[PDB]
Amino acid sequence: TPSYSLTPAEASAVAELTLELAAAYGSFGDPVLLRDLPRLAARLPEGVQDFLREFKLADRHGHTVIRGHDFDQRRIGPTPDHWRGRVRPGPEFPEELLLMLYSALLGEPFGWATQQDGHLVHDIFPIRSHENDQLGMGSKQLLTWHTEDAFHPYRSDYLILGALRNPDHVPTTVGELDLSSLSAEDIDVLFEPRYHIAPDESHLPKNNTIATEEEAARFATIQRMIDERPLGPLLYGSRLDPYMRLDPYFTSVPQDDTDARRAYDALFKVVDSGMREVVADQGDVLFIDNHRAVHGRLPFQARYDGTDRWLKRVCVTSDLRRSREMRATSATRLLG
Amino acid sequence: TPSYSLTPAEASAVAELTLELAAAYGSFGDPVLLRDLPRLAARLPEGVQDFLREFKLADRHGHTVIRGHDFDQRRIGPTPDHWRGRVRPGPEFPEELLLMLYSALLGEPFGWATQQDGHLVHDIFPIRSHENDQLGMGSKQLLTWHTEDAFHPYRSDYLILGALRNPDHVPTTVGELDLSSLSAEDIDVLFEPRYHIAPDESMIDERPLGPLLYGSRLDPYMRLDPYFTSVPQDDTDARRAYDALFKVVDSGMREVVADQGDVLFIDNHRAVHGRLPFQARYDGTDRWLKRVCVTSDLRRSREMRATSATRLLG
Ligand SMILES: O=C(O)CCC(=O)C(=O)O
Ligand SMILES: O=C(O)CCC(=O)C(=O)O
Ligand SMILES: [Fe+3]
Ligand SMILES: [Fe+3]
Ligand SMILES: [Fe+3]
Repeated sequence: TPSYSLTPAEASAVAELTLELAAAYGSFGDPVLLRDLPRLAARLPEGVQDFLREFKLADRHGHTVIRGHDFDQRRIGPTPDHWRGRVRPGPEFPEELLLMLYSALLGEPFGWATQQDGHLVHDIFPIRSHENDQLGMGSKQLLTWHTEDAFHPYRSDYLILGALRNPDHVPTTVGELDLSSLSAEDIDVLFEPRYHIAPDESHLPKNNTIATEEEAARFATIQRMIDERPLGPLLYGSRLDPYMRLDPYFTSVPQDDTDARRAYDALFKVVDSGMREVVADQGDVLFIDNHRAVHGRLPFQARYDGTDRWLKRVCVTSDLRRSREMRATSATRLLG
Repeated sequence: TPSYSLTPAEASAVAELTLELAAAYGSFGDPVLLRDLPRLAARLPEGVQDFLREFKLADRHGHTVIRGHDFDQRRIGPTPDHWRGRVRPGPEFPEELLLMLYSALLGEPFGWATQQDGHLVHDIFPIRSHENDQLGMGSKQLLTWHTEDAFHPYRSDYLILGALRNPDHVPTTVGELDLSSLSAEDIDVLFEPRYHIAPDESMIDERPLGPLLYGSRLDPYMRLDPYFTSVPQDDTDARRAYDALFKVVDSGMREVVADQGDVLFIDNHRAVHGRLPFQARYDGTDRWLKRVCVTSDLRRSREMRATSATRLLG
C-alpha cells in the first residue's frame, strides 16, 4: 500500500497555500471557490499531484495516505462539542480547503442535503448525546466495516479523511479484496445479480418530506429499488481485479440461493480477515477508494473536553451529472 | 450560446504552450503525457480554464466555442489523403495536444480500440475512398443528427471538435431540447425504458429497452439517435411521445460553423449534432477537424477495457 510522506518543505508549502486561499475566499458558500478548485489544486507541490494522479489512474490500490502535513493546533483550536451552531467557516477552514483541493484532483466533492446541514466537508468527532450510537459522531460503539452507501447507485467513488487530531491514535479499519483467496466459481456468483442490498434509513424517500411533484421525482429511483427489490452483484468491473460493494449489515442473501450464501460467506471471511488498522494521525490525510475498499472505526472513549479525535471528511464523485435526477438544481452538489 | 474569444496574447500563450509540449513528449503513446494532462492543462490561460469550468458546471448549454486560436497553417500543412498508414505524430501534433488538454479540463480522454487505429485524437476530413458513405470521414450526410453512440452505456459525455481548417465554412448542426413544446405526460413516458436503440457497426452486451430522456424531468438529458431508434408497435403512447420529441428536436436544430481556430465543445447529454453535406476539393486544402471524446468517469467503463490503464474501449 503506497503512501506519500511530505518533506518539511512540502508541508510548509501546503500550509501556506492553504492559509492563502482561506484568506482569499469567504467560505464554501462562494461558488467561485468551487469553480476554482482544480486550478487551485495545481498549486500544490507537484510530487503530491503526481502521486494522487498515479493512484487515481492506477486503479489498483484500495487506499493511500499523504502523511506529514502541518496542521497548526493553536490555530485550529478545541474539537467542538457539536457541529450544529458553529460559526462558519471555522478556524480550521484552511484544512477543509485542503481536502477540497485534493477532492478536485480526484473528482468533484459532493454531499447529502440532509447530512450536517449540506456541508461539503463533514465533521467527524465525538458528540456526548450521540455516544451510544453506531455513527461517525459516536465513540463507545464499534463502527463495523462498510463500503459507503453500498446500495446507492450514486454513492461515493472516493472518500478523503483528514485528521486534525487523533491523540489516542484511534485507527480507521480499512479492508481490500484479496481475490486469490476466493474460489473462481465463488467469483462467478458474486458477479451475478443475486444479492439484495437494502437502502439505509437516512436515504429513504419517506424519511424526508413527501411535498410537491419534483421533490418526489428526486427519490423515484430509490423508491423503485425499495418497491421492486432488484437483486444485484457484490463484485463488478473486471473479473481479474474486481470492484466490490459490501455492507454486511444491509446485505440479504436469499435463503434458497445456496450458491450465493456459500460465495458471500467466502467473500465476507476474506474481507473480514484482511481488515487493517490504519491510524490517521494528526496531519495525515487518508484516501479510500469506495470501489476497492471497505472501512470502519474501532470503539474509543471520548473526553468531551475539546481534546478529542477530530477528522474532516469529503466525499468524491467521478461524475456529478450522473446524480442529476436526485439533485434539486444543476448547480447544487447535494443529493436529496 | 456563450463563447470565449481569445485575445492575441492568449492565442500566443496557447500556441507557445502546445509547441513546447509537442517537443517535450513523444506522442500520446507516452503514458506520462496522459498522466500529466490535467496539471499541464492548468498552464493554459486562466480565463480559458475558468470559462470551460463554468460551461461544465453550469450544465446549461448544449455546446460552447473557444475562438481565435492560432493554428499555424504552414506548420500544419496540407489536409492529408487518408488517416491510415499516415505517421503518428504529424506536424499538427500541437493542435492534438491542445484538444487533449481541453479534454483533461472536462474529464478524461478516451476512444474506441477499433476506430481509426484507436487513436485518442480522431481525424475528420473528406476521404475520396470513404466518400458517399454515411460515415464521418465522407463528404455527405443529410441531417442525420445524433447523440454520439446513443446506444452505448459508456458513450461520450462531451465531444471536442478543433477546426484546423474550414475554408468553405461548412456547418456542424447542433440541437438542444426545448421543453415548452412538450407535454408532461410525454416527458414521463420518454423517461421510461420503452425504446430500443440498436448498435452501430463502426464484448458482453445484452438487448434491453431504454429511455430517451434521463436526468431531471424539468431539464432532461437526452440519448437520441433517430436512425437506430425503434418503438415496440404495441406501445402507442411511447410512439406518440417519441414523435413529439423528434419534432421538437429536429425543428430546433442550428447550424454552427467551426471556423479555422475554433474549438467546438458539444455536451453529449444536452445536444444532438450532425454534419451537413459539402463539396470537397480533395486538393489538401479541404476542411480538417480534430476530435476527442471525453468521459466524466473512466472507471465506469472498466469492464469493456483491456486493462486498467487503457483508455480504449472494445
Ligand atoms: O471515523 C472514521 O475514521 C471513519 C468514519 C466513517 O466510516 C466515515 O466517515 O464514513
Ligand atoms: O464534422 C462535424 O462537424 C461532425 C463530426 C461528427 O459527427 C462526429 O465526429 O461525431
Ligand atoms: Fe463510512
Ligand atoms: Fe449514507
Ligand atoms: Fe457524431
